[PDB]
Amino acid sequence: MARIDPTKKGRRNRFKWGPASQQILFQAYERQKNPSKEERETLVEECNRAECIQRGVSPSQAQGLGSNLVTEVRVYNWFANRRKEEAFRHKLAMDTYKLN
Repeated sequence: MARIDPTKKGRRNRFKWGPASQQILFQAYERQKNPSKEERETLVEECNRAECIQRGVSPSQAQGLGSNLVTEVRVYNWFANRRKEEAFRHKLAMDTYKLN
């Protein structure tokens, strides 16, 4: 009984970002720090491109990644990590370790 059922989302295991993908995330940070539109929408594409290459998946089906599909909510998540990585510690101010 009880069962494991999805909460919402967070750090899914099957999902990875990826090496090139880290570069992608950083080179979003290069441009824009308040994720407005094109930026992010771009970012998902940019990323999907970089991810599909790791699998030799067709560009016109880069989302075929499937298992590790960089959907919007993932990118939304990472920026919403970064600003929370502030917000937590920004409120506590005694919690440099144990995840700011």
